[PDB]
Amino acid sequence: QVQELEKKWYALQVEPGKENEAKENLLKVLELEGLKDLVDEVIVPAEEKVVIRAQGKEKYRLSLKGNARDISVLGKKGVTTFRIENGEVKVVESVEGDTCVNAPPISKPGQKITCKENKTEAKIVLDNKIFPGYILIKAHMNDKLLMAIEKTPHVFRPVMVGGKPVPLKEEEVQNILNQIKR
Repeated sequence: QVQELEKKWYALQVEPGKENEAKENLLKVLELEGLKDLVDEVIVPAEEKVVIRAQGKEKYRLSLKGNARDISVLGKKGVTTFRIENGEVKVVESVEGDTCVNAPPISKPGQKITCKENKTEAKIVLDNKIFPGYILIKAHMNDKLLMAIEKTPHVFRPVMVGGKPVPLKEEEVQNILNQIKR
């Protein structure tokens, strides 16, 4: 037991609706500012979902986590079937000429698979209904990290008392994470 220095959880107030962007911006800020060693985790307390569209129209909005589901939609030319399983999305089959059948599986918010020939698509998004305007970080808090957080594009500070970021116990994080699962 050496790097015993524990990182704690902190809640970051961020632009509502831009929580994923806030996370990706913070990740890049940490890289630039040389702060990655201080942070073990950055999580958006929101459920990951798969949005399936066909000809620019939403057909399904499903939980990314689940047993293993196939979904077929009618497109411009025919059927695209998408598979959602082990937290990934890929195409089983589509119309002739659709290269999306060989697209690597996607799993992170923002990613998408586009079947250009059939005009269907699967996109991974976050459902920020329960805890909008927040990301969570597990970190060693200090002055440089605090300041870097406040200068990250879609981030507006940690929850603080007297300028001191308020740590959340493991239990409370698990709790809110259990509310974005249930």
